[PDB]
Amino acid sequence: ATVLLEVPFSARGDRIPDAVAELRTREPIRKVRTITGAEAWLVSSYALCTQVLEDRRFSMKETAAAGAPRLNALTVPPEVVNNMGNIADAGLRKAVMKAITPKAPGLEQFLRDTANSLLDNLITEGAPADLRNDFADPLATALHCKVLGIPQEDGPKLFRSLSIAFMSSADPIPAAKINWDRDIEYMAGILENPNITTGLMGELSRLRKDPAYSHVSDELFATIGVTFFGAGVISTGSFLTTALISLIQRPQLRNLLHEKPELIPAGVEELLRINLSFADGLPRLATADIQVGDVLVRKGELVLVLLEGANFDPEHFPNPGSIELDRPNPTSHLAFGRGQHFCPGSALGRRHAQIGIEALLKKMPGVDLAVPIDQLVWRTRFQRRIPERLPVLW
Ligand code: HEM
Ligand SMILES: O=C1CN(CCCn2ccnc2)CCN1Cc1ccc(Cl)cc1
Repeated sequence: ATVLLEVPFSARGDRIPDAVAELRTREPIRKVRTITGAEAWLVSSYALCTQVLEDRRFSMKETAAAGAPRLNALTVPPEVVNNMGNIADAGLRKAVMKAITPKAPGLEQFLRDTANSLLDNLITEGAPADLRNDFADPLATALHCKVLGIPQEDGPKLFRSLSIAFMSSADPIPAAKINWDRDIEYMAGILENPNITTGLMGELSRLRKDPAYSHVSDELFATIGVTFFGAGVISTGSFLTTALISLIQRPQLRNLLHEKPELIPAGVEELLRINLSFADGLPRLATADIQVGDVLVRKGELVLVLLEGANFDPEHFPNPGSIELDRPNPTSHLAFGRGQHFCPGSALGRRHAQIGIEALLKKMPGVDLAVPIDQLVWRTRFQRRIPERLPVLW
């Protein structure tokens, strides 16, 4: 006898388990057990993943309901699971979305200058360099301090909450509440701080005092700061880290992108498609009985949308494990989700990665791992797959 198949399958972000393609072929919606002991439906084909993400009867916010089967423990107050919904309801969606585009004057120049300064410091110090802790993550943190309008010197302390905040735990995490409450207090002070006039926090600070927003709660304004910082920093630093591994392991591609940097955007789109940064499927709770493939999902059941299941599906992306810069459907991957909850930071995340890669390849065209790939240490029970350190030479 064997137990019910457990998720997640592997915390390694450098290879996809052969198991995923076997599941997709045999049982593209299959029962699994999560780390909490709950049962869930794991969806692993492009067609069924799209179906789930485009049907709002598979609800994000209802995953926070008391008593529901859970992927993992909440790390925020349950209303924050409906974060973008709350933003929309407050009339703040357009403003938030405008503040987080990479098109603000000087932002791309700031990103480039920051990337180049980080790389120059690594070059001065000498190999080996850690491209996660001393490049990708500080570039993410600096970008988000700029986007938010908060001091660069406050980035590191906000960043250090994230190794706990984005845990994927069976049980509530006491440190997550301590850091959440602290980071909320910080953002509440930022809204009252007259020096903060630019970026997302500067714009929220002004809307807070405008009559059209007089009944929006101060808790929501502070929450938007904490959540956008954390979500953006963890996602962009983690994606860039694991994309650099995929690039370094493909010297022919590295050389092509170094020689023809106009191909970087197509390259980043393929790196997005093959990315294994999300450690778990995206959770949804059924609010009705819904047919998904051969399974009738019942009301109140948990469904997990496996992004790599979709993005490595050969029926949608032929030769899925190969980076091909001339696919006819290049942006049709699910790396930023799909439907109601499609990532509002998608443009910023593309630009962060494009600029970080462009700068790396110009400064370190010989970049290579400085340890055998199997020696990377993959963070466990976390919402992202990331190596603890990424040692390189050049
Ligand atoms: C390469 C970088 C990123 C990746 C791969 C990524 C991926 C995703 C995915 C897959 C979703 C959908 C989640 C779901 O449907 O359950 C999503 C939603 C979200 N992303 Fe990102 N993201 C990135 C960058 C960012 C940035 C830079 C921000 C903010 C500054 C951000 C903020 C959010 C928010 C707030 C949502 C929820 C949207 C809603 O619920 O309507 N992300 N992202
Ligand atoms: O606002 C969101 C959106 N998330 C979408 C999936 C993760 N993600 C992050 C970036 N791109 C995708 C889910 C959770 N929350 C609430 C939340 C955000 C940030 C913190 Cl620090 C605490 C809670």
